[PDB]
Amino acid sequence: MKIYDTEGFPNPLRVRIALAEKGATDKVVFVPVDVMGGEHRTTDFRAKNPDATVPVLELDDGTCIAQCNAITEYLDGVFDGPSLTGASPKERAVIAMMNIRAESGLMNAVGAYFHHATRGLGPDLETWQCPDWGNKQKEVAQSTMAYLNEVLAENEFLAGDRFTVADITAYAGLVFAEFAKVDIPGHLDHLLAWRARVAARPSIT
Amino acid sequence: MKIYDTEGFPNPLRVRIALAEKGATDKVVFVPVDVMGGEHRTTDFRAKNPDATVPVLELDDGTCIAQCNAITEYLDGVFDGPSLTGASPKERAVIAMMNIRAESGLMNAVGAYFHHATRGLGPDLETWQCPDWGNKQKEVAQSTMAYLNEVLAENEFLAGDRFTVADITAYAGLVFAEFAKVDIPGHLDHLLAWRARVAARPSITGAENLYFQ
Repeated sequence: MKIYDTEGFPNPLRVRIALAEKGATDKVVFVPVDVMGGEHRTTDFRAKNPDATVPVLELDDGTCIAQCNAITEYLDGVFDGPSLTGASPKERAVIAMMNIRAESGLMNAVGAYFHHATRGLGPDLETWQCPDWGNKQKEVAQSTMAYLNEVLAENEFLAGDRFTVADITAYAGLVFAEFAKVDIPGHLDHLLAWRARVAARPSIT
Repeated sequence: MKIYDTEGFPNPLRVRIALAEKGATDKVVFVPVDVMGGEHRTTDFRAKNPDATVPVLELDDGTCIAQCNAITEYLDGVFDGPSLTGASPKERAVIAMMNIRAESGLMNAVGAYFHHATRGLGPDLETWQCPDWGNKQKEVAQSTMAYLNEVLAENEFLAGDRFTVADITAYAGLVFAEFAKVDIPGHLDHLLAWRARVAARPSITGAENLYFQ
């Protein structure tokens, strides 16, 4: 197993947290990809991943899996320990639902603000920008923060009483929010308490 | 099991196709939701689904599952027959990857065009638009069609040799593209051949039109 990624980027972070949760950090080789230098856009990399994104998981049979959720699915399945994606149809459905609320409402909404409404990665990489869309997505991010705060008033973690991929996604979303200077409203006590608990997990520290 | 949905909308279609594939249509009670009248946006409905979307799958214990992929996960898991979401870690991962390419690149891309760059559902429902985004997303949709055509040259279905959720998502995306008047380039022979074979499946009526009033 090889993971092609870029240290310091939030999607690669998600996969590194998942891998640590599965106790499998040492079971992969990490291969740096120079995103800032456009390596992810080259024809060699596009052959692995037509999305031209990092991270990419490449198996020993040449299969290349892209996207955080798909990668987490694989890692969750082949390694033991608690189930990040769920162990029954109900649990898998609930986790999936909550993970997508985090991903679309926070992670990708902050992303859209960063990449569209700020300089983002600079003009070489941000080849078309729509700042109106980006600024709206910052609002979506903040409304999602408030929703997750409500969930976390009644639940230890996003999907119930156990840590799952939904928590990893939301956590990375908050880290990304801070980097992008999207304010996390200070009255969201439950979200902030959950954040400190998650940040203290050994997979993240 | 209850499914709250709206005939003629493409995300409800995806769930109805998956239910039929799992041979479970008769296990659910369908409850109509009047999206054109704003029912999905009310307080009662938002308590079931804070996303304010259809379809919503309400289990007998009251658990409400929203989003097509989560609902499909539930249905694929509980019922037997072929595995729409995969039966090994590698297959699950490949199907997920292809399903998200179809969903983000085609289904949601056509959706963004429709709701942002056209009149969409009309001004009572389309409360804010960003037409520049919508137009960019039509381009994304057409690029995705070309990509799927290349996949389908080498694979019978999107994820390999079996029909999966990825095919459902892509099929609904093409139906949506036609409704929205996003042209499917006529030279994409593999995509078109796949589409005809999918449409003929007994889970898919083939008559089914998207529509709203």
